[PDB]
Order: sequence, then C-alpha cells, then structure tokens
Amino acid sequence: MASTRCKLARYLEDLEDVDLKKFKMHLEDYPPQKGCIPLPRGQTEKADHVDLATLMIDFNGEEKAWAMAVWIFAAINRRDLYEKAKRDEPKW
Amino acid sequence: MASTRCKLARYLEDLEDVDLKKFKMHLEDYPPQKGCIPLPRGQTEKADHVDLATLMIDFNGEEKAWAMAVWIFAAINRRDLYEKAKRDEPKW
Amino acid sequence: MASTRCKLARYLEDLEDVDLKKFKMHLEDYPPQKGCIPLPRGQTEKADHVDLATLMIDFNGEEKAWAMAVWIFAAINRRDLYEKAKRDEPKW
Amino acid sequence: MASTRCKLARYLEDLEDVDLKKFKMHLEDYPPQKGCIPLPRGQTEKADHVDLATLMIDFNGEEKAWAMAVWIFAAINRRDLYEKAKRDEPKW
Amino acid sequence: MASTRCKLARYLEDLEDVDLKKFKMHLEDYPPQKGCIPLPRGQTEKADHVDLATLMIDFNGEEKAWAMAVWIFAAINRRDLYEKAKRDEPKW
Amino acid sequence: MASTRCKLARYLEDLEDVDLKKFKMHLEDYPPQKGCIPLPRGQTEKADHVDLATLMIDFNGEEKAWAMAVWIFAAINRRDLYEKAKRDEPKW
Amino acid sequence: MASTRCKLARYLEDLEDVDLKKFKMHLEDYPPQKGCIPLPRGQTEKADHVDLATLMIDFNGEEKAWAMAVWIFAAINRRDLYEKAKRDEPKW
Amino acid sequence: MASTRCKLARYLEDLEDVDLKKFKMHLEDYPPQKGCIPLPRGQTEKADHVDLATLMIDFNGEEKAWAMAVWIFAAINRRDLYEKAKRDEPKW
Amino acid sequence: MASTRCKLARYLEDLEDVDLKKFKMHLEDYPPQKGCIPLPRGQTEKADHVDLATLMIDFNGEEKAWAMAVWIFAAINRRDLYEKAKRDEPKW
Amino acid sequence: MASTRCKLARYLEDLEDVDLKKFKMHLEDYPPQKGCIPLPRGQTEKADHVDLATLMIDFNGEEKAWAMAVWIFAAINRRDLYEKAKRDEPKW
Amino acid sequence: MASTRCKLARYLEDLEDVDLKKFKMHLEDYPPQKGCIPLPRGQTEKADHVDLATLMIDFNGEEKAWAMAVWIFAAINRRDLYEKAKRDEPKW
Amino acid sequence: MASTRCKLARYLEDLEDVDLKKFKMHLEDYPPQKGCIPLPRGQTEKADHVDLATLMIDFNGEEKAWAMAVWIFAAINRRDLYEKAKRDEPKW
Amino acid sequence: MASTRCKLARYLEDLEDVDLKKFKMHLEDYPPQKGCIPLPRGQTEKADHVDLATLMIDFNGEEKAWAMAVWIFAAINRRDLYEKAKRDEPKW
Amino acid sequence: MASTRCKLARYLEDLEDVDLKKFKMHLEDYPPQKGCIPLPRGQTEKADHVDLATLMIDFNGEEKAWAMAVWIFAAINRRDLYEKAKRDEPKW
Amino acid sequence: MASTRCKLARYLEDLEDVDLKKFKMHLEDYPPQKGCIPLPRGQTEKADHVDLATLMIDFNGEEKAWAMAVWIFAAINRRDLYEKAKRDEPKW
Amino acid sequence: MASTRCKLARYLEDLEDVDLKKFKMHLEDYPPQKGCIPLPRGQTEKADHVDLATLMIDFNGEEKAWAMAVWIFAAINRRDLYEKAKRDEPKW
Amino acid sequence: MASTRCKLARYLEDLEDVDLKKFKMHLEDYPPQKGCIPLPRGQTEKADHVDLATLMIDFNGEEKAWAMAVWIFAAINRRDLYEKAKRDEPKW
Amino acid sequence: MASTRCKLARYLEDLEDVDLKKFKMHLEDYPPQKGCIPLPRGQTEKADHVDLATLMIDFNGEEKAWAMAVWIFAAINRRDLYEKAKRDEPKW
Repeated sequence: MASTRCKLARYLEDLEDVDLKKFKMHLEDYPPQKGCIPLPRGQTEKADHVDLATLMIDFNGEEKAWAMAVWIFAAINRRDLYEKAKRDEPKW
Repeated sequence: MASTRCKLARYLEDLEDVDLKKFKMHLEDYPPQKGCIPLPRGQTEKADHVDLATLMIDFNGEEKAWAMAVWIFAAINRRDLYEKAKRDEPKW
Repeated sequence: MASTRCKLARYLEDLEDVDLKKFKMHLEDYPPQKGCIPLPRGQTEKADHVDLATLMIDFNGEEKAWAMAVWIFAAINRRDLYEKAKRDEPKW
Repeated sequence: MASTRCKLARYLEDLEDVDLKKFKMHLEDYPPQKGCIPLPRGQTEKADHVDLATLMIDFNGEEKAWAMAVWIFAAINRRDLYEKAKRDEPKW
Repeated sequence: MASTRCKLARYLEDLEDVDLKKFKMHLEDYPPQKGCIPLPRGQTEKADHVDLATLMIDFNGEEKAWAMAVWIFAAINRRDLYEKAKRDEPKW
Repeated sequence: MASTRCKLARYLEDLEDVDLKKFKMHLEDYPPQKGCIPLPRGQTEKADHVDLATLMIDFNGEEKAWAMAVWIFAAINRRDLYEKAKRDEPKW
Repeated sequence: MASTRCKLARYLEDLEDVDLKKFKMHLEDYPPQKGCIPLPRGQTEKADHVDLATLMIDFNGEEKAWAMAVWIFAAINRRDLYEKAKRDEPKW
Repeated sequence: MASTRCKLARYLEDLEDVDLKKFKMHLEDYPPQKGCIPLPRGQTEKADHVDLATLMIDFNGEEKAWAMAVWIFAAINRRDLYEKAKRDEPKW
Repeated sequence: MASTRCKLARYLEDLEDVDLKKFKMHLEDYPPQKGCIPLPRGQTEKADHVDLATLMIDFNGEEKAWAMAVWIFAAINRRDLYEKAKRDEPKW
Repeated sequence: MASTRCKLARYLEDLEDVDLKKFKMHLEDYPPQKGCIPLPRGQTEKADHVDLATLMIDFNGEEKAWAMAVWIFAAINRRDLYEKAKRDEPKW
Repeated sequence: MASTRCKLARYLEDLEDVDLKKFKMHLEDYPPQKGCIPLPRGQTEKADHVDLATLMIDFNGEEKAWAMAVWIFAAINRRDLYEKAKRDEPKW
Repeated sequence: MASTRCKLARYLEDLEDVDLKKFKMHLEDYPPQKGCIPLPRGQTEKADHVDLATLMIDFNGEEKAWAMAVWIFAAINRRDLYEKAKRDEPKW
Repeated sequence: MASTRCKLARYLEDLEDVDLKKFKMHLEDYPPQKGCIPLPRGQTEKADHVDLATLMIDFNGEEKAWAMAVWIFAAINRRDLYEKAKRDEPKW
Repeated sequence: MASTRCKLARYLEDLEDVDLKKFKMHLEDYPPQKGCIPLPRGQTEKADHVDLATLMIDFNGEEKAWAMAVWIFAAINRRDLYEKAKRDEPKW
Repeated sequence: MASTRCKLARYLEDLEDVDLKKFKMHLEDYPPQKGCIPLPRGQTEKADHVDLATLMIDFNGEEKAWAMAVWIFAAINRRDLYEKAKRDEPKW
Repeated sequence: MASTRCKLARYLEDLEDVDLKKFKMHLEDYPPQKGCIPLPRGQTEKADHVDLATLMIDFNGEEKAWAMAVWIFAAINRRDLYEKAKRDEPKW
Repeated sequence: MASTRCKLARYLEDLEDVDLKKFKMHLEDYPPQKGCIPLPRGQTEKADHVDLATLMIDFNGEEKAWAMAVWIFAAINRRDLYEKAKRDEPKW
Repeated sequence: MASTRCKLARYLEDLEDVDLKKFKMHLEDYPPQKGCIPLPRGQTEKADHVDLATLMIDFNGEEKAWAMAVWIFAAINRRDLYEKAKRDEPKW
C-alpha cells in the first residue's frame, strides 16, 4: 500500500554489488526508441540503491520507471526479480 | 518527562546513515488516506535527525507524528525501535 | 547477561567460511509461511558475522530471530550449535 | 519445504572434484536450442558449489534450472543423482 | 577426559589407507532407516582422518556419530576397533 | 541391508590380481547392444576394487550395474562368484 | 599525566578492525541495570577510535566510562587490554 | 538491440581470471600505429569487467573499441570469442 | 529549443566525479593562442556542473564556449560526448 | 548433440596415464607448417583431461582442434581412437 | 627476552601440517572445567601459525595460554615440544 | 623571518587527517597545572589547520603556544615534528 | 600543446595504486640540497593524481616540478616513464 | 642520498608475506626496556610495507627506528637483511 | 608487432612450475656488476607469469630486461628458450 | 655427536624389507604395561625408515624410544643390532 | 659467478628423493654447539630443493650455510658432493 | 616430420627396464670434456622415458642431445639403436 518509490527501492535493494553496476550501465545507455529517457552518468554513478529509485521515477514517471526496471532485470539475467516484478505490477 | 520533540529526536537519533535515508523517503511519500500530510522534499532532504523530528511535529501534531514514526519504523524493518516506540507511547 | 545481539553474534562467529555462505543462503530464501521475513541479497552478501546478527534482529525481532537461527542451524546440519542454541534459549 | 536454491545446492554439493569441473563445462556450452541460456566462463569458473546453484537459478529461473541440472547429470553419467532429481522434482 | 571429537579422531587415525576408503563409502551410503543422515560425496572424498571425525559429529551429533562409527567398524571387519569402541563408549 | 555399493565392492574385492585386470578389460569393451554404457580407459585403469564398484554404479545405475557384474563374472570364468551373485540379487 | 580522554583513546586505538566492531556492538546494547546509559547506533557506527572515546566519556563520565571499557574488554576476550586497564586505573 | 557498452561488457565478462590480466596488458601497450590510443595503467589495473568496457569506449569510440577488442582476442588466443565478435559486429 | 546554457549544462552534467576535475583543470590552463580566455582558479574550483556552464558562457560567449567544451572533451578522452557535441552544434 | 568441448573431453578422458603425457608432448611441439599454433608448456603440463580440451579449442578453434586431435592420436599409435574420431567428425 | 607472543609463535611454527590441524581441534574443544575458554571455529580454522598464537593469548592471557599449549602438546603426542615448553616456562 | 603565526601554521599543516583530530583532543584537555589554558570544544572542532594556529596563539601567547605545540607533538608520537620544532624554536 | 599541468597529470595518472604511495613518500622527503621544496604531509596524503600535479607545480614551478618528477620516477624504478619524460621534456 | 624513510621502505619491501606478519608482531610487542615505544595493533595490522616504515619513524625517530629494524631482522632470522642493514647504517 | 611486454610474457608463460621458481630466484640475486638492478623478494614471490614480465621491464627497461631474460634462461638450462630469445631479439 | 633422531634412523635403516614389517607390527601392539604408548596403524604402515624413527621419538621421547627400539630388536631376533644398540646407548 | 643461493640450490638439486629427507632431518636436529641455528620442522618439511637453500641462507648466512651443507653431506654419506663442495667453496 | 622431442622419446621408449637405468647412469656422469653438461641425479632418477627426452633437450639443445644419445647407446652396447640413430639423424 506504500508509494511506488518504496516498491522500486526494495527491488534495487535486492541487487548485489556487481548487479547494481550492470543495472546502472543499462540505465545510462537505455535504447532510445522506447519513449524512455536515459539518465546522466554522474548522478547515476554516485547514487545509492534508494537514490537510484528516486532518480528513475523523477526522470520518467511511475509507468515508464516500472517498465524500465522490468526490462533491465530481464537484460541482466536476474529472472527471479524479473518474474516477481511482473507479477507484482500495480494497476496504474 | 521531557517534550515529545525530545522523544522523537532520540529515536531518529538511533537510525543509522542508510535507515535515515529510507525514513525520509517514507515521509515524503506517506500514503495519502490516513489523515496525515506528506513533507516537502527540500526541507526533508536537508534536515538533520533533530531537524527531522521538529518538522514532523510541526506538520502533523504530536498524535499523528507518533503514529507516523511507529508505522515507518515498521515499514523499514527496524523492529527493535518499532516495539520500543509502541511500548513507550505517551498517554495523550 | 549480555544482550541477545551478542549471543547471536557468538554462534554466527562459530560458523566456518562455507557454513556462513550456506546460512546466508537460507536467510535470503526463508520459507514464506512462518511469519518470518526474508533478508535482502545485497546487505546479506556483504555482511560480516557481527553485521549478520545485527541485521537478523533488526528485521524480525528477538523471538523470531532466535527461532530462525535455530532452524537454519538444523537445516545446514550443524547439530552441535543447534543443540547448544536450543538449550541456551532465553526466557523471553 | 526449503527453497529450490537449497535443493539444487545439495545435489551440487554431492558432485566430487572432477564431476564439478565437467558440470561447469556443460553449463558454459549448453546446447543452444532448448530455450536455456549459457553461463559466462568467468563467474562459473570461480563459483563454489553454493555459488553455482545461486547463478543457475538467477540466469534461467527454477523450472529451466532444474531441467538443466537433470539433463547435465545424465550427460556426465551420474545416474544416481539423475534418478534422485527426477523422482524429487517439485510440482511447480 | 577430552572431547568426543578427539576420541573419534583417534580411531579414524587407526584406519589404514584402504580401510579409510571403505569407511568413507559406508558413510556416504548409510542405510536410511536408522535415524542417521548420510554425508555428501564431495566433502567426504576430500576429508582427512581429522576432517572426517569433525564432519560426522557436525552432521549427526555425538550419540549418533558414535553409533555410526561402531556399526561401520563392524561392517568393514575391523573387529579390534569395533570391540575397543564398544568398551570405551562414553556415558552420554 | 547395506547399499548395493558395498555388495558390489565385496565381490570385486574377491577378484585376485589377474581377474581384476580381465574384469576391467570387459568393462571397457562392453558389447554395445545391451543398453549398457562402456567405461573410460583412464579412470578404470587407475581404479581400485572399491573405486571400480563406485564407478560402475555411477555410470549405469544399480539394475544395470548388477547385470553387468554378473555377465562379466560369467565371461571370465569365475563361476563361484557368478552363482553367488545370481542367488543374492536384490529385489529391485 | 594526560586527561582520561587520551588514556581511553590509546586503548581503543589498540583494538583491530573487527574488535572495534564488537566493542561498538557492546556499547550500543550495554546491559541496562548497571547505572550506565547505552549509546545511539548512528553516532557510534560512524565514530572513529578517538570519536568513540570522546563519546563514551560525554555520555557517562570518567568513572563509569572506565568501568564500561574494562567490562567490554573482558566481554570480547581481549584479556591483554583488560588486565592492562585494571592495573592502570586512575585514583579518581 | 542494447547499446555497444553491453555487448562489450558481455564478452569481457566471458574472459576468465588470467585472460583478463592479459587483455588489460594488451590494452595498456596497444601498438601505436593503428589510430588507437593506449589506456592508463592505474585505471585499467583497478577496473572490473564492466569498468573495462566503459573505459575502452570512452577512450576510443565504438568503431575503434570494437576493432581493439577483436584484435586483442586474437592476440591472446581466445579464438572462440574472436570468431563470435567478428560474426556479431554491428553495422555502424 | 532551450538556451545554450542548458545544452552545456546537460553535457557537463554527464561528466563523472574525476572527469569534472580534469575538465576544470583544462579550463584553468586553456592554451593561450586560440582567442579564448582562461578562467580563475577560485570560482572554477568551487563551481558545480551548472555553475561551470554559466561561467564558461559568461567569460567567452556562446561560439567560443562551445568550441572550448568540444576541444576539452577531446582532450580528456570522452569521445562519446565529443562526437555528440560536434553533431549537435547549433547553427549560430 | 553436445558442444565439441564435450566430444574432445570424452576422447581425452579415454587416454591412460602415459598416453596423456605423450599427447601433451605432441601438442607442445606441434609441427609448425600446418596453420596450427603450439601450446605453452606450463598450462599444458598442469592441465587435466578436461582442462586440456578447453585449452586446445581456445587456442585453435573447433576445426583445427579436431584435426590436431586426430593427427596426434595417429602419432601416438592409439588407432582405436583415431578411427573413432575420423568416423565421428561433425559436419562443420 | 622477547614477548611470550614470540615464544608461542616459535613452538606453533614447529608443528607440521597435520599436527597444526590436530592442535586447532584441541583448542576448539578444550575441556570445559579448567578455567580456560575455547576458541571460535571460524577464526581458528582460518588462522596461521602466528595468527594462532596471537589469538590464544588474547583469549586467555599468558599464564593460561602457556598451560593450554603445554597440555595440548602432551595431548597430540609431540613430547619433544612438550618437554621443551615445560623446561622453558617463564617465571610469571 | 615571518610571524610565529606562520611557523605554527606550517607544522599544523604537516599533521595528517587523524593526527589533527588527536592534536585537537590534546588541546581541549590540556593538563591543568602548566600555566596553560585549555581551548573550547566548539571552536577547536570546527577550526582548520590555519584557524587552529591562530586560536592557540590568541589563547596563550607565543611562548606558551610554542611549548604547547612541542609537548603535544611529543604526546601523539610525531617525533619528526617534535625534534624539528625544538631545533627551530625562536629566541623570544 | 596543452599546459604542463596536463602533461604531469597524465604521467601521474599512469602510476598504479602502490607506485603513487611511493611517489608521494618521495615528494614529502625530497632531499634538501637541490633547490626544491618538500610538500606538506596532509595535502599530499589526501591528494588525487590530478591534485598531486596541481600541487607540485604550485610549490616549485614548471622547471623544478618536471625535474622532481623525472628524478622520482627514476627513484621508484618506473624506468618506462622515466625514459618517456626525459624524451618529452618541453623546451622551457 | 634519499631520506631514511626510503631506506627503511626498501628493506621492508624485501620481506615476503609471512616475514612481514612476524615483523609486525615484533613491533607490537617490542621489549619494554630499550627506550623504544611499541606500536598500536590496529594501525600496524592494516599498514602496508610503505605505511609500516612511515609509522616506525614517526613513533621513534630515525636512530631508534633503524636500531629496531636491525634488531627485529635478527629476531626473525632474516640474516641477509640484518647484515645489509648493519653495513649500510647512515652516520647520524 | 606487439609491445616487448607481450614477448616477455609469452616466454615466461613457457616456463613450467619449478622453472619459474628458479627464474624468480635468479632475478632476486642477479649478479651485481652488470648494470642491472635486482628485484624485491616480496613482489617477485607473489607475482604471476604476466606480473613478472611487467615488473622486470619496469625495473630495468626493455634492453636490460631482455638481456636479463636471455642470461637467466641460459643459467637455468632452458636452452630451447635461450636460443629462441637470442634469435628473436628486437632491433632496439 | 648427532641427535638421537639420526642414531635411531641408522639402525632402522639396517632392517631389511621383512624385518621392518615385523618391527612396525611390534610398535603397533606394544605391550601396554611398560609406560610406553603404541603407535597408530595408518601412520606406521605408510612410514619409511626415517619417518619411523621421527614418529617413535615424537610419541615417546628419547629415553623411552631407545628402550622400545632395543626391546623390539630383541623381540624379532636381530641380536647383532640389539647388542650394538645396548653398547651404544647415550648417557641421558 | 652467480649468487651462493644458486650454488646451494644446485647441490640440493643433486640429492635424490630419500637423501633429501635425510638432509632435512639433519637440518632440523643440527647439533647445538656449533654456532648454527636449527630450522623449524614445518617450513623444512614442506620446502622444495630451491625453497630449502633459500631457507638455510636466510637462517644462518652464507658462511654458516655452506659449512652446514658440507657437514651434512658428510653426515649422510654423499661423499661425491661433500668433496665437490669442499673444492668449490667461495673465498668469502 | 615431428619434433626431435618425439624422435628421442621413441628411442628411449625402446630401452628395456635395466637399459634405462644404465642410460640414466651415463647421463649423470657424462664425461666432462665434450661441451655437454651432466644432468642432476634427482630429476633423472624420477624421470620416465618421455620425461628423460624432454630433460636432455632442455639441458643441451637438439644437436648435443642427439650426439649424447648416440654415444650413450654405443656405451651401453645397444648397437641396434646406435646404428638406427646414426642413420636417422636429422639435417640440422
């Protein structure tokens, strides 16, 4: 029942040291024909697991932020979290 | 026997570096059907552990401020402080 | 006569290199119908033997933390520590 | 009643020194028309018997991870474990 | 007056090259309706005469570990050690 | 009442120096239309009487391992052991 | 002849990486029926070996700070420092 | 369909412990008459498999980064990856 | 369609922690025979990524500020941003 | 249907103690006018039967690795394996 | 004339590969009615011959550490070192 | 030939991060029977290496300030600077 | 054609983790009869590879800074960089 | 002609992995009637071969630091370095 | 056409387990009247076959590094590599 | 004038193939009322003529080891060596 | 013309399997009134023919190491090497 | 057309049990005025027929290795192999 900001923070909180690096690297180079906007390298590189989820939402809004998170989870082969996100997607 | 402002400051003083970040993030996105009012992102982001407890009370009053603190403690999984708050709640 | 936090730290301090890995892996995937909450993969993976016992208690409280520790000791076949925990359980 | 992660870890824990090497070599070169994704050589080569089962699941999900484990057991002629896995497959 | 761990290590220390192999092979395939739990093939196969006695106790506890050792001594026809164990069994 | 692994080891333990060589040579060249899989020359050549029975079972499973052992006993003219095996075959 | 603040800093300066963590964990959970007051988790967690000795004294005064340090040294099994403190206790 | 940064990271992720060392050593001493610029020893030496692919591109651009990766794969005798890169080269 | 001030701020916003330091160091020591004027060490050293782009333009005007930014990007080996700037240069 | 890496490993697995030594000695001194590259003495000397087949392929690619294996089998007079390889050569 | 820490390190330095294992196993299970405190399994298992003598003293103090070392030397049948220790015991 | 204020600033400028903390802690608790006056905790805690030397002189005068600096250098074991100060003391 | 500040930064950027430490240690203790002035321990110890080259020049001027860098490169046995500096020395 | 700090660093740089551990252990327990001051366990334990020589000098001054180094070299049986130090002692 | 660093690494890569030990032992005790500088025991002892060739060049430069390698090859009786080096010496 | 260890090794070195077997068999079953401790079957069975004399002394000390050797020589009817030992017994 | 370390290594390299064992046993029990220091049992027991000559010199210096080697050669009846050493002794 | 290493291995492979012993004994005592270098007793004594031919070449090079083999064949009266070698000598 909490805000999306907490949902997203919890999943990002589940990514271990390397996974986070790879996730950040997908955010910065997000493919440019999906209506999503890539993130600046500086802010992302310095940002923590709860400063990363507060940036993704600010840049793209809830709907798009969730889609990005799901897609990137698939892209870095974290299928446990990919399946959990897809089954726990809010009804917008 | 001191003012609630000190009680609240002591618990917030017990939250370590990351916990505080998560606590602030729950205050800013507090769920909107509980008669509580969310806090502005700027003041919260800059505020210290004793500037955070002086803001929560100013925005919502004692009763509501305490309920918010208890609920957020539960929400970020700091059950030691959650149980301590619930057992030390003033008689309003 | 010391706090539970020290009791738990001592047992975790008794787990050798591999055992700790297996213990962490049981915490992260704790079976979900026991009123206990699983731990995030990142914090657990980085956490030391005294940073693991300070996390288990924060997430679930004393009673549940002790039950989890006992059960996991049984689950990874460290019966010396399982029997010692069960005979040294505080009276809550 | 424990998570699949423990089931898989137990079988991998049953593979002796050489068998593990051969198992890793089948994971890295898994045949590419079975809907399964091969694993990177670096992470596999460094990974322990409980770091191998936490990687297989992350890459392919439970269902596929189990099928891969069963097939590879057959492929390296460990028929005791092959038969045990097939008779102890969870109902997904 | 020393811990059981030393008692067990001394007997295992008395098994010659082949006997140890046969002992390990009985531990791994221990008959499954005696309330005792078999040992993993990897750890046993690599384990020394003092790493074997520290594993048996960890898996099954003192009482059961001693019973297993006595029974296996009988099973591999080392009756000198079988008789010595039975006459030197601690009072639990 | 012990595992098949011990049964097989006992018979192999009954083969004298030359017989073992001949037995190994039948395992490596087992006739290929009986649903049984031949063994690699390296592992067999180095393997002891208890490392030979732990390999046969791993390659072919109990049922087939026993049939192979019986047939080879017949093939190398060790009719005492052939008759003993056939009369002591477990009920699978 | 220097202030207690330096004495305490020197001993804390003698605790290696892990010991300091354990010391901090005893300060935060100091047993509550000894007339001593526990320390907040945030300040302790961030505090250095000379910021830890300046906090203990501020919270409890010299006499109590020294008693706490001695007791905790005993509690974490640093008996060299425990014996040195007890023999070098100022005459208050 | 992902950015080159991910392609390159995946191959580098496929280099095992020693291979990475050798790859880094070819980057630092890249032959100076190919229009490519060598990398500084410090940043390379500290950089991870995903911090190495984010540095190569920043120093030389996509086209040149890919050519360098292909050539070095050839140079350290990792012909599987050399052939895979050459067949999966983007159309610039 | 926004003012150059925003364009420049966005690129500077893309420089990570160290890159910014190096960029500032090129601004302060800009080579003196290009019709461009170097920046004072104090203001540059204190200036943020949006206080750096508001200073470069004030000192040299749009045309020259853009040329300086492009050249420095080349000079610190950030070829992604160098190529992006050159392809997105306004028609003055 | 498995990767060439397994095919090659199986044959190498069929070479007995001395044969392997001779095979390694032919790899290290492979005749230099056949478009094949010899292997370093260190890695070969330490490498196991499954670490030898993972090295040959990495150095020369599938086609050449298979040709080398066939030729060396002929060279050390293991005509059973030579004939089996030639009749089981994949269609590249 | 050097500190006890060096004396103890020298004797431990005299224990060969297996002896050290047995010594560690006596430290971990030291009999509990001698006023001596057993050592944790993790730290002992990882500790070197000079990290073992720095742990024994820290846990029990000089007097007790020496008595423990002498007794264990007797217990593992290293009578040369047992006699040397007893004749070279400092006057406390 | 410059004012003492510069001499003192240069030495304080030579104290690294931790040393400065320890130096400040000796100033605040300076032993009270030497005719020197201790410094307030607030101003010292906020003061820089050139704001520390401008405070010491203001509180105690040149002669006493120099003596204090020399003594504290001795007290925190910075003997290089202690010896340099003593040999470069002005003739008052 | 860039300022000396960039030249120096590039070489310092080429020193790996330990080398930098050793370089800093030579700067702080530069031999005192060469007309060069040593650097303060605090600023050097905190300074980065681009904050080290901006300090050396500020303290001694271009000519002397370059001579110092060359000499120290020789002193810490980085002869590749020593030879490169000597061949790329500007004409002052 | 370089500072003692470099001389000492070079010898410490000559001590291999274990020797360094033993050297550190002699520094921490230096015998207390030689006018030399022992080093704290924390700083020593974390300190590198060039952070160890910068600490010894800071604690005791050149003369004493050199004497300590020579004596400890003798104490850990590194007679090559002991003889080299004694023949290369500066004239103070 | 690659850098000397690769040439040297390839030959060192050709030295088997013992040869490398002997090579390292010649580097550390290189005869002192040849204008070459010996290597420190610590770095050499820990260094790999590609960390050994990156150290030799850094200490002595290309020309001298090659001469040292050739001479040591002769000294440890690896005449195949000695002859190959001498015939493949670059024209400096 | 050499250590007893050499004396004992020389006599054991004088026992021919069978004699050694018989000697080992007397050590393992040494009669239990002579203040001497029997040897484990494993270590004895594997031990060489110089690994047998280094074990006897370690288990029982010089005096007892010599008495055991003399008695066993008598027991296996090697009277030449029995008489030589008795006439060459050290004065303890 | 090489260092003594190589001379000694060559002779030790000439001792066959058993001789080395006997040599090690003389080093460990070297007679104690010759100004030479015995070697620890652990390091010697694990040490190779080039790790044995690097230990003898480190413990006793060249002169004494050579005398020890000559004497032990005489003691184990390797008179060829004894005579060769005595005729090839360096002039110290 | 294979490397000399195989030629030599084939002839050595033709020497029966005793002949090999005699061959080894001629290698170790090769007459010292022929420009050939004798082999160490340890490596030769342990070396197999393919480890003997890989040692002879490494010590003396092809030309000399072949001459040595021919001469020794003559010396031990294996004239069939002597004549075959002389007629099959490569043209160097």
